[PDB]
Amino acid sequence: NNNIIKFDKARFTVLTEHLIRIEYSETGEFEERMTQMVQNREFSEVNFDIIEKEETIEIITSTVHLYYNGGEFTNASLFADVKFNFSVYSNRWYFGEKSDGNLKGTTRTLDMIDGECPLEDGIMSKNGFAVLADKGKVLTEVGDIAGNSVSTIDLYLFAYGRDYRQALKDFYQLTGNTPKLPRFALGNWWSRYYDYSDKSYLALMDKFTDKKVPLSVSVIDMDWHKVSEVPSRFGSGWTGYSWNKKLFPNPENFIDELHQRKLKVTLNDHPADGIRAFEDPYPQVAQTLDLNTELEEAAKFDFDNLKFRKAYFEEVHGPLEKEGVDFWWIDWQQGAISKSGVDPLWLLNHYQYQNAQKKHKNNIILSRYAGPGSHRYPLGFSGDSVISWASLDFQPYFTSTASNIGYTWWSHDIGGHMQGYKDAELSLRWLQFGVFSPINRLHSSKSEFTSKEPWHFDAVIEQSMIDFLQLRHQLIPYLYSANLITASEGRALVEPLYYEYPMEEEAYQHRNQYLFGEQLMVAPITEKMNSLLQMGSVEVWFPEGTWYDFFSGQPYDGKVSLKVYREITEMPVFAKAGAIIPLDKNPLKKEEIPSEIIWKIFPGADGEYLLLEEDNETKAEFVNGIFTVTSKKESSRKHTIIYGEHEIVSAKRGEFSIDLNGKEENFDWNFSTALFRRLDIAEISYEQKDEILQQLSLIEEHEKQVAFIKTNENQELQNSLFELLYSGK
Amino acid sequence: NNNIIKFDKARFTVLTEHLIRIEYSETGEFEERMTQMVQNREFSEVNFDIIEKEETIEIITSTVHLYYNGGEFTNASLFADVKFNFSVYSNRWYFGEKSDGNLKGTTRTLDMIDGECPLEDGIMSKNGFAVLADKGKVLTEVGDIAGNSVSTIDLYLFAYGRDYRQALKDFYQLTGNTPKLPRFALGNWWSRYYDYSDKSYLALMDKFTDKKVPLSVSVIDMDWHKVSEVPSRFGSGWTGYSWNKKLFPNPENFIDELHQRKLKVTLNDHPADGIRAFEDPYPQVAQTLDLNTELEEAAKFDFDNLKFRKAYFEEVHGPLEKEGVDFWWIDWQQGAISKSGVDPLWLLNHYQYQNAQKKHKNNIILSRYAGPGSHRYPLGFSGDSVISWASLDFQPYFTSTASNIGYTWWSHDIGGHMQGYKDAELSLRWLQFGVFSPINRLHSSKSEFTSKEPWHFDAVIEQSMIDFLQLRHQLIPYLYSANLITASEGRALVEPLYYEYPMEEEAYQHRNQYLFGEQLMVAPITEKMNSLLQMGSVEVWFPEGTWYDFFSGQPYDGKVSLKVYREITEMPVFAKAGAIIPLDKNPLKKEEIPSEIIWKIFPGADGEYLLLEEDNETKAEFVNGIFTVTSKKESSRKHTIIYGEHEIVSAKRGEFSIDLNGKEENFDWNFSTALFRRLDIAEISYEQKDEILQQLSLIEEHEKQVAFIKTNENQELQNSLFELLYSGK
Ligand SMILES: OC[C@H]1O[C@H](O)[C@H](O)[C@@H](O)[C@@H]1O
Ligand SMILES: OC[C@H]1O[C@H](O)[C@H](O)[C@@H](O)[C@@H]1O
Repeated sequence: NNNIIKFDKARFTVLTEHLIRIEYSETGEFEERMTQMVQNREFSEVNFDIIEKEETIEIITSTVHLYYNGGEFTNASLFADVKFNFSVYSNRWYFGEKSDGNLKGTTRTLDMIDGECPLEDGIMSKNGFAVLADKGKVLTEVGDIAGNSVSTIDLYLFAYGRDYRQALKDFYQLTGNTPKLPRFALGNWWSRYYDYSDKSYLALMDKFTDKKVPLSVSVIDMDWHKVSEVPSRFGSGWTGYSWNKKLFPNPENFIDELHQRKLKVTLNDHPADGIRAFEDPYPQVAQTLDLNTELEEAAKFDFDNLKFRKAYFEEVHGPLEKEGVDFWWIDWQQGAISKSGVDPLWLLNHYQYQNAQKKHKNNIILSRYAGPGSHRYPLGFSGDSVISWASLDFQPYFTSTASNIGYTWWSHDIGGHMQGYKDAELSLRWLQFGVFSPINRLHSSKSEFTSKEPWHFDAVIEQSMIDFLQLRHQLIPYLYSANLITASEGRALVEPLYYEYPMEEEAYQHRNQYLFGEQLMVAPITEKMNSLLQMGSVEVWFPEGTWYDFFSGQPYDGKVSLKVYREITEMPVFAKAGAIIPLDKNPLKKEEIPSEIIWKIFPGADGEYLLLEEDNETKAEFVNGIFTVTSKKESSRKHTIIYGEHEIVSAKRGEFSIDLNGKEENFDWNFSTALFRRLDIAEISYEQKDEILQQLSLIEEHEKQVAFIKTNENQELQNSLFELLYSGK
Repeated sequence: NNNIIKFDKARFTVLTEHLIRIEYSETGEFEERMTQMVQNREFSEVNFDIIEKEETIEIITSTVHLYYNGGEFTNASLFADVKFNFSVYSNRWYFGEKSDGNLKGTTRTLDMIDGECPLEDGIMSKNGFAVLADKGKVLTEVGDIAGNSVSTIDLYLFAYGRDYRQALKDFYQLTGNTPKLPRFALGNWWSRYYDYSDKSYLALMDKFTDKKVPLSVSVIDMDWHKVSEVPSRFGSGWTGYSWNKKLFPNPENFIDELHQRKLKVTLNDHPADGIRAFEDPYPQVAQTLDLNTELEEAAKFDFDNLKFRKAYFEEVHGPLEKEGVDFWWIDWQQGAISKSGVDPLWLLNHYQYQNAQKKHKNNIILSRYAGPGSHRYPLGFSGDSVISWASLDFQPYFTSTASNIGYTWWSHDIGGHMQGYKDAELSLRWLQFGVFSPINRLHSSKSEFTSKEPWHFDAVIEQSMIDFLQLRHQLIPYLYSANLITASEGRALVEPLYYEYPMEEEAYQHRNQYLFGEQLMVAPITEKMNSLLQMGSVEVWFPEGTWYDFFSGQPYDGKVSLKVYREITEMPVFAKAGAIIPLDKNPLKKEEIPSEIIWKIFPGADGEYLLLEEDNETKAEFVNGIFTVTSKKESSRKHTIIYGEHEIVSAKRGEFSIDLNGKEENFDWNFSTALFRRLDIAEISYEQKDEILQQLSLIEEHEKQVAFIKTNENQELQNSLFELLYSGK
């Protein structure tokens, strides 16, 4: 109320020093109701100043001057100067105009996208301000669409400068926090647009077990329902709510079998053709909606209609949930048209997410992005990406940049959805990224040739995919703790580099590089390997400090930008001196919570990690070479400790503390072994290999080893040898 | 009043046989006030005819039929047929529609343009008509913005056919003539976006003197004011009105020192962030504008506001003008937004140009183009061109085409502003064009690497730049006389070829070729030299008549299109038989008016030149080999005469006449010397050089010399040798 100012037909609410709501009302009434985007305008009071005259008003905070000259909002009447110097003359917002500096957000979908597509703006800007227009409908108390806002213009001016994390936290306070995911969502999902039988699906699930690949989720795509069995007078088989009985003669029994294998089960739902007269639930729906059954009147999709939504959840989904379906894959691609003006995809995500909470605690959906605030309905489903290096090269940037509009749970089809071209190396690189993405869901097109099964590929590719898929389940504790941090504290699992390093120009120059939780920095390789090196590469920016390759221990002295090379089976993931990462020791075990945690410690500095769980909190501290583990509640959990290289403690129960000062701090990784391996795999001349090995062995001074490699005629081989010299310096 | 016709809600004013004002008024009131564009609708009466019926009206002049069918102006209701056959079916104007043939005009700026950008239409068309919409606000008697015209549509139909010069003269009568420039504007300007001190700036000015480079103007860019010293709470240091005291501890003394060196002084003004609380004039401005100083209320830029404009001119510029600032570089790039709907750049140019007349007679500004009529506020400042061959290749066309909307004083950054790439040959070619452009202002970016100082470059490039910079000061008499002709007679200094040769197709095919005053035709080279020839080239159209290279005397028989080759140190500039060009003999002397004029005469025909000056008129006549000089008033001025090659008279005082009939008419230039030089510099085989020299020396018949060069395997060498044979024919 002191944070509220009316002037002419406008209303201004100073929510934080850095966040102002700006409204216009012809009627003099302004909007207090929630909207599709905004769930909460309750914020603690803040200091600001006002200069009010007859004709004009200026609102002044620590970061912004907002001016209003009266009348209708125009670029001339409503504008703001930030109190920052990030630019020479892009420090002014004008109503209705775009400025430079927006770091972007996300978009609905990657359907049919081969590589890059345009993104919407987010709330983050290098120049320190962004405007988020609220164009949505108002809600009722219980979250039904109520109609048009009486605030016919309703904007949020963000003026956080480059405090991106606080901008995002306050956005979550305005639009509501992301809910907690359930632990099962963070495991591997299996999916394929393939007409499995109950028998061939269970045989595939048992082959995953036999192949030592853990799964959390069993997706059944659209061939679960009638497709070619649909008479053409009704249109296509794309939408379906009736089991194909040939393939699934006893659905509940099939779902019981997946449940006995400790899998959660989801079905594809294409809702757009509604419930037509051939469907199994049609007689019930027709009775509830008073349809003309002798004229075979369809229950057309209509999520604006309360009776339709009830029949959809109770009489269409209800019978399938009773057969054991755990959650819904909402797969909408049929446009944004409704008589209400609300995007049907928005109505589906909002209502289905709420309905999912009835059957299961912290339940999810799987659906496309439905605009600002739709993070309240995880998980994101990016859809029909084209299978290409260009698509993979876009995806890490896409994923990290989405955190800028608070949409932090994108599930991409890992390996790409459709079209494009076969390349087992592309499939393996894509799975490496997926394992270090918010969700790891293997999925593919209707092709006989696009299965993401590891054993589709040669023995090298298969073993590497199996190792990465196991690593995903090892990461579930770290992922689930970051998930609770997203839900409780408004911090993204995947952050662009500029969230941690806002003032470092290099944090804006590595689009595909990101922080993954608080302990790991990932630089996926998204380019086909150089056949002369038998290695792929990516330019990595190393922030100030000592960094270790998470897998090898190879060290890097920051701050530096350095091209790094990896075999197709290895991924650039880095941890700082002092990093502590927990890993499940038993990733193949079907355990609700890990019976055994490996604490992986990176030497050379202090650190700590807080492991949040369903029913506990465990703190791991590393302070002057003393490692301590405590928990809120006690348990039988057995702790394993790995300090750099060496397993120090194995399966020790309860709370404890152990001194690692005089333990071996150094990893195995050495310049000589790594040099030999890189030269050995290279498809270069044996004379060159022999000369490089002899000269780098005989030349003692680091500066002369570098001078030697600088004479090499292969420019990319120079860069690979320079990486090793830089790490071995 | 007889030249005025009302019909339905329309008003038509026949201003010339070739110019009709077309107005629409809902209210039946039509607009008599001046607008931002139009200063004068007083024109002498002309004959025309009217066919008026109940429903329709036709106005008939010597060149156009204008029809109006009544009602609202639409493409169907308002249209015109020209009485010309320049096209088969583009001879009709339709209201609101574009036709072919417009020869274009100019645009606001070359900021961030690498090469070509789109231009606005001008008033010139190959098909003989153009419409100039007046969309501006009305003015008061004294030239303040009065608001919206009551003529809610106000157009000028030009139907001059290809009498382009008369179209432009009548446009100047409608919109007001260009003012006279002061003589100092036509000299060399020094500018660099560089943080000079008072000491390093004067040392640079004294280095120009020592290097024999004359300057008229000393520009001080934005580092004159506080930049990094501005607290970030106020935004950037881009706008500033406070001297940086480290660099300029005594500003008035520094400006007195430039004034003692006979330089005019301008400062960069970035007006867009107005006068903020840290500035030195802020306490005065705050008092005048009743600002809240304890809340550090900014005097935001507002040129719609009379009190703001007064405080800006009196309390912000005023104290700097008293320190000695001669005129203002208005450097606006922050958009076209104002509550009035008037472009802030327009308000700045109109008001600053008027305010500049208080301190100095015929004073100037330096600012971007602000639309039709803004020629009333010279000089044009094109801004942040990209440093490239593509940008230089665009600039002569840009400059000549601007005359088509009467904007004849463009000042380009000579050598290009920013980004792009280093090439000393590009810098030298750019300076050659600049010397033959309306204004010769050297300027460059904030780079340590972009200085336009001649001694930045090697000895060859340096000497050539020094020779061109001296030539600019030799040209000041010719430039200042053309300036008075622009102001008094509405003729551009720089004309496209089609102004003189409207019916010659070739005058439309040499975009970069132009007339420079009445005596010189310029074809700048704007392409990197061919390294095999060690020469650059340009295709020149030579109109009917005998033409001489202005520098060498090399002759050309028109009419012909011919590729001409020059070393990087030489520029294609041509004069007709009979041409008389005055040159200052003492370009390095700091003389208000030249004490000594060289009259350079090209033989083979009669001619004359009228030298207009501040306080005199001198006529030079060349009639059957008799050269006479007379003046309105007498003086001590000493005249030197150069007839072709030879200095005939040296430093002869007062009026006189001398017979040159039996003086040597022929220049030195000869085929043999020129051939030897071209072969000698070429990076071709010595066997080829030897064979070409021997064959062209031994073959006597011109047609067989041409047949010989036609067999040469080097196509561009053929063209170079053909130029020499054509000149030596
Ligand atoms: O259900 C069949 C297919 O439908 C749509 O194209 C989905 O976006 C895709 O994920 C799915 O495999
Ligand atoms: O004042 C610094 C710079 O500002 C703008 O970019 C001007 O257009 C340029 O001419 C100047 O050097």
